[PDB]
Amino acid sequence: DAIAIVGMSGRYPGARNVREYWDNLVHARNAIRDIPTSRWDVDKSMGMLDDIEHFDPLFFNIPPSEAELMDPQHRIFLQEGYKAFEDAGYNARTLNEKKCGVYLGIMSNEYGVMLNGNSFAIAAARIPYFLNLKGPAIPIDTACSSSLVGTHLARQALINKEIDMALVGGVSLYLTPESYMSMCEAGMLSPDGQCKAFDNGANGFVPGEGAGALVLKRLKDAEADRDHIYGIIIGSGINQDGKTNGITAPSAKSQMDLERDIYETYGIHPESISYVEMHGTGTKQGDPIELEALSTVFQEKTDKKQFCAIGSVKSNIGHTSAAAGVAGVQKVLLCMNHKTLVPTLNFTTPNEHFEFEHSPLYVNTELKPWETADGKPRRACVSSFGYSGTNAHIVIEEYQSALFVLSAKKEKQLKAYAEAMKDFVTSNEDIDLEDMAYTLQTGREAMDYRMAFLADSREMLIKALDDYLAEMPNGSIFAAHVKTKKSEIKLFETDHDAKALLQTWIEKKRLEKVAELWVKGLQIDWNKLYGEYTPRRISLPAYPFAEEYYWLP
Amino acid sequence: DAIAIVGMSGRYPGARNVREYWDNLVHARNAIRDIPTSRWDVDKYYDPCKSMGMLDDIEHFDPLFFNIPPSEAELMDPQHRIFLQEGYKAFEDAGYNARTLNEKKCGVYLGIMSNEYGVMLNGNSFAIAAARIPYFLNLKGPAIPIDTACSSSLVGTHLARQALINKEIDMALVGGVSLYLTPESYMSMCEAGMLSPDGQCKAFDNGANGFVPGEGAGALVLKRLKDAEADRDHIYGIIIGSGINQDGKTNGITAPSAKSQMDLERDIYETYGIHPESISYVEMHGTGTKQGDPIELEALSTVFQEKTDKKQFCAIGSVKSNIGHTSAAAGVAGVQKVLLCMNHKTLVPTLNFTTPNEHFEFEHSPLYVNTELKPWETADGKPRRACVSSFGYSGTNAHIVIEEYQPSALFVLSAKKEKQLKAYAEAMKDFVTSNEDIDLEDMAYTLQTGREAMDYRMAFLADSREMLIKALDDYLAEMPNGSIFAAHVKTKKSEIKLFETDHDAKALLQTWIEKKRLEKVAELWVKGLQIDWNKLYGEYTPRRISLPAYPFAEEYYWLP
Repeated sequence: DAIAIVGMSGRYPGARNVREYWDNLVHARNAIRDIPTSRWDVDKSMGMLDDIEHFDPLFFNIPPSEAELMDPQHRIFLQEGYKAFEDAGYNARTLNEKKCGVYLGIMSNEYGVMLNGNSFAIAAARIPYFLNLKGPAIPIDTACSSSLVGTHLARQALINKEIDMALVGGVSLYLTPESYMSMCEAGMLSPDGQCKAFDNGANGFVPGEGAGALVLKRLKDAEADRDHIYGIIIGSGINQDGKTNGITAPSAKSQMDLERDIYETYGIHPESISYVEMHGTGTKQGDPIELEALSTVFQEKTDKKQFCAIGSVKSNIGHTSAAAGVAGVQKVLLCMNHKTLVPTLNFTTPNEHFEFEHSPLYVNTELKPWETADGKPRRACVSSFGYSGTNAHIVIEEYQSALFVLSAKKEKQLKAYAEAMKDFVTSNEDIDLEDMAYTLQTGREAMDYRMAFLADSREMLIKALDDYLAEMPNGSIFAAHVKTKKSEIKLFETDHDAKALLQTWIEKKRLEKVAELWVKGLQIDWNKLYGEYTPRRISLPAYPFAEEYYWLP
Repeated sequence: DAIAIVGMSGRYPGARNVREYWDNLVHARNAIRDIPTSRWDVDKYYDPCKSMGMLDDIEHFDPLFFNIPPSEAELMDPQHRIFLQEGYKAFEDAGYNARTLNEKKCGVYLGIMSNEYGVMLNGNSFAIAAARIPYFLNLKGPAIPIDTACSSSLVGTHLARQALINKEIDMALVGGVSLYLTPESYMSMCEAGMLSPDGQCKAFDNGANGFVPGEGAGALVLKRLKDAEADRDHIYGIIIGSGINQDGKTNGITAPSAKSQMDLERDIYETYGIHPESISYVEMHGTGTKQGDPIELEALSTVFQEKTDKKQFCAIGSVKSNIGHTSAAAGVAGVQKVLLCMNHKTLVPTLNFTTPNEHFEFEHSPLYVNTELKPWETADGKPRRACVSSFGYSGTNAHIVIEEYQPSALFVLSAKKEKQLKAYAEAMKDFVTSNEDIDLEDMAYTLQTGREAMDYRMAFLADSREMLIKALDDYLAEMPNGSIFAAHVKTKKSEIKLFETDHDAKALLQTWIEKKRLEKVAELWVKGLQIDWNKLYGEYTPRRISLPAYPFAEEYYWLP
């Protein structure tokens, strides 16, 4: 049937994460910059990631020596990948031995070249190795479409019950000038440094850097396991251009067959589709072909006009390549979650080679509410098309006193988390405090350095985090390093009347005591904290990895 | 349901093709050589592997055939170029040509794990490697390159299986390709303690050192069994079950996991109702590796033992003993071995085996090493079955189960250049020479309907293997006074316009065709006339068969 997306993480130009991403999208920010010479001398535009050299090897039991040898593409994805699980509320313990498939979009070995265990195959495998997953682990280079092709394959394997969970994602970095030479020599890029999407000034695209992940499961299982659900995937498909005028030329016929075959197969009526995140690289001849192809397929089922919005996040962040599909799928899910459409940039004059007026589609350039008729759930398409000629298209449909614990592998980070949660609670005025504390309990691995506290208000919660921060609270915050406190807890770990006493406090909602013990290292069955009403797992910020610098040895 | 394999092509160390492969396998030949310095100076780096299973002439390509500018060919990874060739030929093996293939939902799944050649340079993505063939023949299935390292070609096989079953594609081309062009690659593997100092994959042996690198390129055409019987293709075997998974956390990323192997193998049989007793051979991963071998063995053995007390009934073997570790191409070379054994009802030796691995006791096992050329016997009327295993150093494993499948003429040839047409003729001669029992109708039917009619043609009649061979000889020596027809199509447009346009002429041809006047049809065909070969057959139509495929120009391309 359908495929629930139950977790996400992302890192794009000018977004450290999915949140910042969505803030930027709403404020129609353009993240393209000039290429500094820290990267390379231009003696010129790129959507860039900051601090690409940064990694927390120790967290992943990697020797810092080996980290210099790792493609940063591997390292960054390893991080976002991990965090995506944490977003969904999953941790290593829960993930151990899962039939979780990993499908990793990736199309460059630049860093391995500059070297004068870096296979794609290994890149994919890092995460299963780390968290002991058992689904297949596969890297997809279909160039531009890589992350959406992986999404399709993940969809198929879930449906066909070969796996029970999937992690899909993509990652692209542009580390060497050689890569741009390749693309400039082949007349692909814009001299303006812009993906002028749908515009009649469409020059070419501007390279983007990126890394993104999605956790996927079968919708049945997701509702059952009470995960939170960003959206669902109701149809996907892939195919080829075939013989086109040059290997990297697109094929309108392939786009139409693809799009048509999908809707037909999955009983989707183009009228139901209100937005479409286009491939839309801002490319001279590409743009109008994509447009016409889609428009036409829509027109085969419906006379209705100007009802489907269109947009491309490449206008915002450039061409994020292997990561393109996943960044687009994320855009859409976020628009859905906020019932809000947002601007596609760089559009003044419609492409001359397509007349919009009589089209089912319209460019949407305004921040506005995403309205739906009836009680009919929103639906949108994401497209991605490779310069190799392998295309992918999917259709998403919208879905429909507490005890706060944190931990980390090092004290420095535990603070950083704390700072993360504070900024998160600060910025989210309406948080369900039970939900949050439930997530921190059951949806995060209990690491060696801990802290905990009680609160029954957003206010009291924040002033707990503040207190912890410069450590000056009235007094009601517990904090321990687990390895110094083994003997303060052996009792509860072994004596059967002690075990029974704890289960009495837990059972008697005596949280100050439970919090004491938990920080010291005691394993707490968090379920005994809840009788009739159990809360829900939610999206919270994920592990704030050490920002340690690794590059060539 | 099941998945028919309907075409194959292959190029491995000491086999220019699938036929040579099978000759070697039967004569238990070892193709490992010392690495000459045409490749690279082993002496310059050697210190305590100087062995490699190699392909010859890796620099050779026929760009013009694929409408590629010879300039661009120097820029192509030879891995791309070789696969592009074997890939094409695999289609031709099955009896398919461009015309027939145009616009097919045909998926391509290409195993590939190295960009060595792109590194020495300074349109060489994996993504493009895969895409070459769909671009060339206008296929519309997705085109996807798989790097799961060792297991790449078998993983692609699984994904192709799934897409066919799920009716997302109607045909699939799976394959793999590995070359070892630089010493840097061996340094990587030697430094990580992977290779044998002996230059051998001593498979299952207690002297198991490590593996020896292999080079290779292989393809399989796959379709849904229903469609294959319907379209009357020839069928090497069928795939009745496949699966993939991960090691997970093992002692080091590249260590294997017996638990993953067992779950994989067990889950497959369980899902597809396969009883280990039914399995008479298993082409193992069997890289000849110190700790890998016994784990693989135990894992399989155990799973077999969970369903059956029976003993010494399953043969095992690894073609890496014969040809080395062909890497991305490993799975496809193994699948091909098996299909050939099936076709000949013949098992063959796995090499380099004197003493069983100490860490596994065979005696009480369902399995046995088979070292002898012998008949592959089956009980009842029960079709043979075998497994192929492949396990990546990345940790993504794949395992499939194949089951055996139980079911005056006018000879035309053409090519894009005269030189090659002759080569083709030499190929067919050697093929007919070597196959005493060929059905001559089948063959001529295949040449008619299963090969694209290219610009340089020749044709002739024959009703005997003898007369057929003499024809080819005559054509080759240039002598018949004769029988044979032969034309370059572009010089002969006006000799045929008549039959192309006048409706009573068209009708006259259809009178000769219809009246089995073959000398006349052959005349016209060589000159360029399009002949509806079906009108040649009334009640009884012949079958397409495996014949040799296009003998590509052997033109040399390397760094510019």
